[PDB]
Amino acid sequence: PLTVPYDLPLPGGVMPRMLITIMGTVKPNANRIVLDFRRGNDVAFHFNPRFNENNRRVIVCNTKQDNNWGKEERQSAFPFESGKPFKIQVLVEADHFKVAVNDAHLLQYNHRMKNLREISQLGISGDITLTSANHAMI
Ligand SMILES: OC[C@H]1O[C@@H](S[C@@H]2O[C@H](CO)[C@H](O)[C@H](n3cc(-c4cccc(F)c4)nn3)[C@H]2O)[C@H](O)[C@@H](n2cc(-c3cccc(F)c3)nn2)[C@H]1O
Ligand SMILES: [Cl-]
Repeated sequence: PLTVPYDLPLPGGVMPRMLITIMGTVKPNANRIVLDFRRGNDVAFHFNPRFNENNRRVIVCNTKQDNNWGKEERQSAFPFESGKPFKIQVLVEADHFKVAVNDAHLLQYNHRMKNLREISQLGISGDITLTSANHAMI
């Protein structure tokens, strides 16, 4: 029963073997979900499921620097469903972020902003109810 948008502190930034876990329910008639791994006002990793982009479901990933978006990465595999519970797991590794949804691998996003110690906040927003958010070293 967390309030969305929710800011999860990542003190000391991210590092290899850090695992972030987000639990919630997609609202009925959802349009999008956003997880923003922020470096101050910049976004090192934007993970953005879209439920109705031109009548299709897609995952868009990108990086924002100085208010401008970089080149998009796109994935047709879409494990979310309107009205249903979900579990997002983000594993940080030396070269990328690895994302799994409902315990199944979804995608990898290579680090563009390499100073991992400065990625100190995760913003969770969009058309969801949020149950829990945590991070641990595994
Ligand atoms: O890159 C990632 C960004 O994407 C843009 S949408 C982007 O806009 C571009 C404008 O030039 C293009 O239109 C681009 N595009 C679409 C197509 C295309 C081509 C063919 C068919 C078809 F279908 C589609 N080609 N190119 C769009 O993806 C979102 O607004 C933005 N964002 C989202 C949020 C945000 C939202 C909610 C909460 C929150 F916290 C943040 N805050 N910023 C972020 O997610
Ligand atoms: Cl969109």
